[PDB]
Amino acid sequence: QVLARKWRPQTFADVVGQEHVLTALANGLSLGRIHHAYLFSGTRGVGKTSIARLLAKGLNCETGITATPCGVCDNCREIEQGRFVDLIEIDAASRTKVEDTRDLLDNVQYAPARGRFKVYLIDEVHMLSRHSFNALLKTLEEPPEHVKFLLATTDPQKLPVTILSRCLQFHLKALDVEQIRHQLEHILNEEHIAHEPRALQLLARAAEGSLRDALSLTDQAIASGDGQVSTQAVSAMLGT
Ligand SMILES: [Zn+2]
Repeated sequence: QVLARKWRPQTFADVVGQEHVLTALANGLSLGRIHHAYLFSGTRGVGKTSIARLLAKGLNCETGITATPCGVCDNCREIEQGRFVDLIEIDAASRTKVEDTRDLLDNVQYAPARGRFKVYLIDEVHMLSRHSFNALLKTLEEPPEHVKFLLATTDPQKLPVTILSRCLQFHLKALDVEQIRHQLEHILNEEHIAHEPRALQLLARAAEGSLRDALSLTDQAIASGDGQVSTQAVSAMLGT
């Protein structure tokens, strides 16, 4: 049980920053105003896949479509561990799985098994092979009612305008140092873990906008200097 994992957002509410994206998805889920495809854009580390998964969670919670998924039903618990059957996770950026991808994209499992929606989460989507695009391109045109597409990319422009014009796009932003620092302090207090001021500042300046890496580092700092988050440990982990 490490901070990076233990502090994974369980609801839109737990997310730091991105006010506009959270409001649009929360309200959207709360209003039954749901689109066919969503496009999450931003630099690596802004939480693009983290927010898309919370969306899938909210979309499939057994209690119903909601912005505040219960987190205790099987869909929620499984979706949270990326072991859900209606949440097909794809990595277009890796050649290790190019085989199954192209397949799944035609093999659009048109009908959920246990969830009310079948969800495809495609990370680094602009990297899909000429093949996966075209089928994907074809589906966004004529979209199955119980199927949704959650796309993530660090490079929106590299996508055809035919996919761009068919997706509601969410522009995730990097956090300033204070938002990261404040969260870090709040986390360590809840955890009853000691921390020096400059130490958290070094950790936040270091994170470079990402709260996900802000946490890994803190963990890789709580590990170095044994016990607490002491300034020497931190600048020592930032090492040499
Ligand atoms: Zn649930």
